[PDB]
Amino acid sequence: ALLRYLLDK
Amino acid sequence: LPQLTPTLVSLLEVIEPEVLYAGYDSVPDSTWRIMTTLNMLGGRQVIAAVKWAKAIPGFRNLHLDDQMTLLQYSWMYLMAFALGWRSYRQSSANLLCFAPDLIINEQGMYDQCKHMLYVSSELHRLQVSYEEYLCMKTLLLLSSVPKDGLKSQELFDEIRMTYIKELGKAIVKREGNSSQNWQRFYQLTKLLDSMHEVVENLLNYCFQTFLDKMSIEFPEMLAEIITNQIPKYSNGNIKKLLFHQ
Ligand SMILES: COc1ccc(F)cc1C(C)(C)C[C@@](O)(CNc1cc(C)cc2c1cnn2-c1cccc(C(=O)N2CCC[C@@H]2C(N)=O)c1)C(F)(F)F
Repeated sequence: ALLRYLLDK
Repeated sequence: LPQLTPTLVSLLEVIEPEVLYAGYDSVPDSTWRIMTTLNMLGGRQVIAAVKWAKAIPGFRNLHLDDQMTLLQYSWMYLMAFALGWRSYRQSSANLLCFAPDLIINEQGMYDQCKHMLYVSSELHRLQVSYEEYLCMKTLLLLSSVPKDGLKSQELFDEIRMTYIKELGKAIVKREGNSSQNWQRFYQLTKLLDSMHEVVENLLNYCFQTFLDKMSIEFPEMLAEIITNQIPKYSNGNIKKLLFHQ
């Protein structure tokens, strides 16, 4: 999720 | 005039993350805070690593799940390598240059310091250039895949094979002596393979510290990636791509 958000920026 | 037309390497050159600082010269030199700082620093670099990743041409076209997997698979490779390269350049394969404000002499971290210093000296020995290093480092991002395969697998292998040719061109742009090129390709890609074995010894220590912890401070980004990979590593769902199979 943390990684997920960062990739989806 | 056509130096305007950017190559793939000049692109890789301009997305390399900026140097990060442990924020570290209280003052006493304890296990806990040095480890804690390294944890905190590893978080920021993983965070760096992602922005970097998301700039690598081809890394976009792959599936979001495919993007996560590769970062969770390669994060320790990228750090191990980067550290090596910096220790190589800043101190001729002799010191452990984590950041300008954190230069670790040997000393714990035996298995770590040894294995980490190996990488660095190998770079020192081969006298790897910066373009070489950039291609090689991108390749490490693409070093491992799930055994059930990436969603955008067919695409993945297309891009990875492209970035090999680039490490090829880096060697060629360096000189192009003779079979000297062949031998260089051999030795460089061999080094990349040894990375698999180095990261493993580093990944376990990292888990051992994470689990056997006793108390030690860890950042969000690493905790997740760690907690999320332990079952992946533990079950063998990883397939290490090597150059010399
Ligand atoms: C790994 O197990 C250990 C082994 C020995 C130890 F002393 C301690 C550990 C711990 C597990 C306890 C703690 C760690 O903090 C270790 N930290 C680091 C390990 C490594 C291998 C490199 C590290 C750090 C912290 N910075 N760099 C570093 C140095 C240079 C570059 C980079 C880096 O990322 N670049 C590649 C992608 C972006 C950035 C760059 N663009 O150049 C990272 C923990 F990784 F978080 F787990």
